[PDB]
Amino acid sequence: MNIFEMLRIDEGLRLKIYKDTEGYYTIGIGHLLTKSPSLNAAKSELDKAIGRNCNGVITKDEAEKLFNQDVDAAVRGILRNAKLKPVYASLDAVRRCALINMVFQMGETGVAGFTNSLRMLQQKRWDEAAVNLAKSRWYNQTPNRAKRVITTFRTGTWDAYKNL
Ligand SMILES: [Cl-]
Ligand SMILES: [Cl-]
Repeated sequence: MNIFEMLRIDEGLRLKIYKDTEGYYTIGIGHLLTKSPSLNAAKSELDKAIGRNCNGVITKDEAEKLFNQDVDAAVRGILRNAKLKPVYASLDAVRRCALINMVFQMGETGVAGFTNSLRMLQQKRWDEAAVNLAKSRWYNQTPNRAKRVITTFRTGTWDAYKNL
């Protein structure tokens, strides 16, 4: 299992513009287009992202290219983040993937605000970090996904994704 396979499971793949869990225009493998309520705004952003007139739809290759870009960006973003870098550096491989997953979903800014959880992961207090992570809007709004990521941080294994 790897970060791509993990996010592919959590985000799914849609070749046509769609609304994410928060109602925002997205496409491909969880690639957010805009928070704006306008579908045209979304269509515009899409064309600009792909470099062609797509009229709301892309190919699997295009979706995967966006995905490659997005994962790269999340990692690099973590590495540039003063608050995130040290946590990421302290974690083992599997757990680093859980952190990337969150940053992919909420942005570096959002993740950076889980201060207490972050310190717990740095101190390797797995069970405590897991309880803290769950006391969040994130957990209440997307519980199934949040549970998979939290189990990953808790165990350092891929069990939560095994059989999906
Ligand atoms: Cl809460
Ligand atoms: Cl969910």
